[PDB]
Amino acid sequence: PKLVTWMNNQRVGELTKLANGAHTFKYAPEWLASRYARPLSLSLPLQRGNITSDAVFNFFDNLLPDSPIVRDRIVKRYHAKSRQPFDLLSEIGRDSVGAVTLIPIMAWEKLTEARLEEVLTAYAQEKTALLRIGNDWCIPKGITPTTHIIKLPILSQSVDNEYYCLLLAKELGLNVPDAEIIKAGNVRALAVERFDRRWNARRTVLLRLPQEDMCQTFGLPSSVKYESDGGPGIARIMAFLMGSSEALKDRYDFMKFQVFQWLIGATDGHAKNFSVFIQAGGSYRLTPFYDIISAFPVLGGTGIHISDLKLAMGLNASKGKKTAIDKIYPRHFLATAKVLRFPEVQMHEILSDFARMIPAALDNVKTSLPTDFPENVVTAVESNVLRLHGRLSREY
Ligand SMILES: [Cl-]
Repeated sequence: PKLVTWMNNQRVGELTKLANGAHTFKYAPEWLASRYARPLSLSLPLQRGNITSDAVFNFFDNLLPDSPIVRDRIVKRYHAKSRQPFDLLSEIGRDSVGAVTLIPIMAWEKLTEARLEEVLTAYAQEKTALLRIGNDWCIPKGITPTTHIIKLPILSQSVDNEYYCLLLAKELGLNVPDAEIIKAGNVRALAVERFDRRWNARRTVLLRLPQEDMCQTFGLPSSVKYESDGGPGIARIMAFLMGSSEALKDRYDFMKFQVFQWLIGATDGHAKNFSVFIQAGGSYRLTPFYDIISAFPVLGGTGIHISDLKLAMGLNASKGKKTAIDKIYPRHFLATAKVLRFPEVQMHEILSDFARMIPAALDNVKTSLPTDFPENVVTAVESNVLRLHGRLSREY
């Protein structure tokens, strides 16, 4: 009951699943010997002995979708031995988030539009991935990696929503992946460029880059990804970012992203929505932001009010925490920066920058929207962002 763990062409170690169900991991000697060795996770530090803490199971479980519905689909798809994580990874672990390849050259298969449509229809929001070669979507062969995360609509306009949000984030200076709306027959999907992949200079090899999300970095199960369930919030992440190889930048970017989520009404920014690259030696830094969706297009859809929108990670408030997007003003971000030791001049710069740049960014994003982009999505997001933006322009 072993799965060999590879990081590209280098053997990292082995995941073992004992008869009693316990999961253990052991690094390979040749891996530990490298002066450039790095751990699979900050929660699984380099060592010679077997690692038996719950961090092993949690780390691997976090590589799989959180929804039980999606896991049942996976079992069905590959007739997986069971619903267990070790068994699921035995079927789909060749290409995962980050660089972890789990096994029990460069080549691919180009897909036609008809074939691409069929592949995507198969995919409780289960995402998949494909390899882009030129202007064609492809299925990679063997251990050849994918280059894009493909998402289908959830929120029937979630593909368009996320596309818009990623464009706006990029226009406002945030580190986010590029994405494109793809159409195959009657399917409309979002193809997000992966930042855990990098082509070599000659484009003959596509490499995987190690990364892990915040639940993984802290050894936590996906079940506590939300702060209300005991998961990490702004304080814990900002404290963690102090050890980043890019601390100043990462803390600034993370705080800027909290202001951005507020402006765009992104209510689902839980711990698994943030990740770090694990670099040679074991150092780490923040990866780009991702899985960005605005709740504004859902307003009025049934009964959901703007007063019902809450940030997943709350800010400081005089009497506790501040979570309602509609009640948040610059003073909450400034109070938060203070207790977290995030330079006030920097928080001001972040607020000032959004104050003068938002109006132009909203107009600029429109040119990158396809002709069939849904106007209701633009109106709902643009109108609500401008309403909140007024609170910044009034002080900054
Ligand atoms: Cl509040």
